[PDB]
Amino acid sequence: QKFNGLTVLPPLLTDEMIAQYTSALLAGTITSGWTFGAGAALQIPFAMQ
Amino acid sequence: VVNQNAQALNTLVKQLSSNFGAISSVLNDILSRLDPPEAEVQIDRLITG
Amino acid sequence: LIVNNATNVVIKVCEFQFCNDPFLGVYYHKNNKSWMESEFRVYSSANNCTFEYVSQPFLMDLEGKQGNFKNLREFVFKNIDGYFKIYSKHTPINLVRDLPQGFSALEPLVDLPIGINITRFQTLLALHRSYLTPGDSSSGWTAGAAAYYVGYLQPRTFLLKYNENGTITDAVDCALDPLSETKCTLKSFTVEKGIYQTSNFRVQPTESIVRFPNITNLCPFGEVFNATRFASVYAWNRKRISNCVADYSVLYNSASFSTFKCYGVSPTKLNDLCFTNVYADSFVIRGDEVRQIAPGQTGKIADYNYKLPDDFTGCVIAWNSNNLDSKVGGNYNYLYRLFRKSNLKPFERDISTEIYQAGSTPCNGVEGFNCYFPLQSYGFQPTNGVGYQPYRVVVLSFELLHAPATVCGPKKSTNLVKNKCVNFNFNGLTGTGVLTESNKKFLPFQQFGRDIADTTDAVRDPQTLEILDITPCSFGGVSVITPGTNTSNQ
Ligand SMILES: *[C@@H]1O[C@H](CO)[C@@H](O)[C@H](O)[C@H]1NC(C)=O
Ligand SMILES: *[C@@H]1O[C@H](CO)[C@@H](O)[C@H](O)[C@H]1NC(C)=O
Ligand SMILES: *[C@@H]1O[C@H](CO)[C@@H](O)[C@H](O)[C@H]1NC(C)=O
Ligand SMILES: *[C@@H]1O[C@H](CO)[C@@H](O)[C@H](O)[C@H]1NC(C)=O
Repeated sequence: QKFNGLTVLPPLLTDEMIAQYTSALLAGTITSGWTFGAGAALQIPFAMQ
Repeated sequence: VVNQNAQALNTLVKQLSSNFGAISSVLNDILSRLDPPEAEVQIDRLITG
Repeated sequence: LIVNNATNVVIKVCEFQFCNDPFLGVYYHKNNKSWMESEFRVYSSANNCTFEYVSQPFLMDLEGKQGNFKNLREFVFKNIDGYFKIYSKHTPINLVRDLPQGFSALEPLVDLPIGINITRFQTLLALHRSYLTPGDSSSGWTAGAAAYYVGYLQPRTFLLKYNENGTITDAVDCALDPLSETKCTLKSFTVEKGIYQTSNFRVQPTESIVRFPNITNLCPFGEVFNATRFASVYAWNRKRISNCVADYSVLYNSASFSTFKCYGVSPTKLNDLCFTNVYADSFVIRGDEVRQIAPGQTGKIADYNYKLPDDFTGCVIAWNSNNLDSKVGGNYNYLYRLFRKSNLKPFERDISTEIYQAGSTPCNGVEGFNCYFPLQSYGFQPTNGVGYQPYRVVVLSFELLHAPATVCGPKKSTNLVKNKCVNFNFNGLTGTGVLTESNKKFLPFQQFGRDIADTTDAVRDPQTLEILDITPCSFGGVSVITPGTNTSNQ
């Protein structure tokens, strides 16, 4: 495809680092509730969440 | 969203074989057969298209 | 010859006779202290002059000293379209011989409009002859100390820097280093730390190769040119020319041509391209009907007679025949159609002798009132005018890359080169790429290969008969990353 000069540049982030961000965001609701994106993380059991 | 880019890229691909009222679709074929003053009328007609 | 004497600068444009070693030399005698020119060995004679000029006086002293120089006359000599442009500057110095690192600009001095052509130049110098030395042409000459630099100017593009008084203060390159191309690209001398795109580079061609098809036969041209009879325009003969080199430089010694016109193709690339299906159509018409042969031009020999196509790409050659196709009573062998129910279409021939029908009264052999015969005789005589004399027109129609190569040029094949991004030609098909060995096979008849782009990518050799792939070596671009013009230049 490249002979006519159609270049495809690869994205800045890989799917492994994107999956590292989605794993951090999934862990933050299961560990700290909602008070971790407005401030520093605070633990809390899930039964009270 | 991938379909629209891949379709539009094949659309730009097919335009390489259009004339625009020219005699050939390959610039080296025009250069091989006729001196450049007697080829500018075909070259500008391929360039605008 | 622009020489600064001890009077003024003399500019003479003559035919001089330069010596084996022309130079100048001034003498310091004992009856004076003035250094006049005594060795004026520059030219032997000044004949046939076209330009002489007068310039402002520049008196000199010419007393040899070995000390440090404290001025610099830097000139740049250009000759674009005859006009000679001089860009002068005077800059003092104080350092030991070398070119200072400072920044000066050169202002243009004069532009001599003479349109001569210059290819060689020689620098005129001077000599010291005194009574401290022998003063002769053996051991009397003394060159003092002098050092001049000669540099060739090449095409270059600079981003100039203009101040508030209009002068040029900084010059930044566009090709010396990647950093200078980036700095001229943004049109600025201050660049921040980050990635930037400049020009994009590809791989260049290295060699070129020929793999033409070999054919020893030479095409028949004996009767295609001078002969003893030619075809009538009413029924024009087509000859099939194939399996032979077709040349055009060698065709200038059979018949003298009065019209050598090639439509659609340069008359200096007939031998540079291999042909396909060469059709020779020879017929004699009248010399005042040469204007009627032309692509997309009507006439009587373009309607009722053979009509050229309106997309024809070929050559038309026709010459005058004085009395070969002419008679003292007139030549009536050659006939032309003068009435038609429906005009003739490209490559159509008429063989009907019917009488043409005009009006209600029927014809076609029921001869009568308004029953004319369209086929008239031309009537060629040598006593007629030159527009009324027979012209043997030979029209050569041919194809280019519409079928396998049958008629080819005289140039021959070269060595087979592989694994390199080289320019190639196959039957006439040109490209640049790496010719790799292929593993896809066509069927025997198939001699090309295309993709979804519709571009060639597999060719069959007319020599070695091997499938070879074509791979361009053009790829990628060039991007650069800088830590900011402040911090450094890496
Ligand atoms: C000496 O000068 C004459 C005239 O210019 C020239 O013909 C001759 O070749 C010169 N000889 C040398 C040594 O150059
Ligand atoms: C100078 O010009 C005249 C007139 O054109 C010519 O006859 C003569 O041969 C020339 N002499 C040369 C070429 O030195
Ligand atoms: C322009 O030349 C004048 C005259 O010497 C000088 O005073 C000035 O500094 C120069 N450039 C400017 C406008 O600063
Ligand atoms: C370069 O950076 C230093 C530190 O920020 C600053 O003081 C200086 O003015 C800068 N110079 C330029 C040319 O921007």
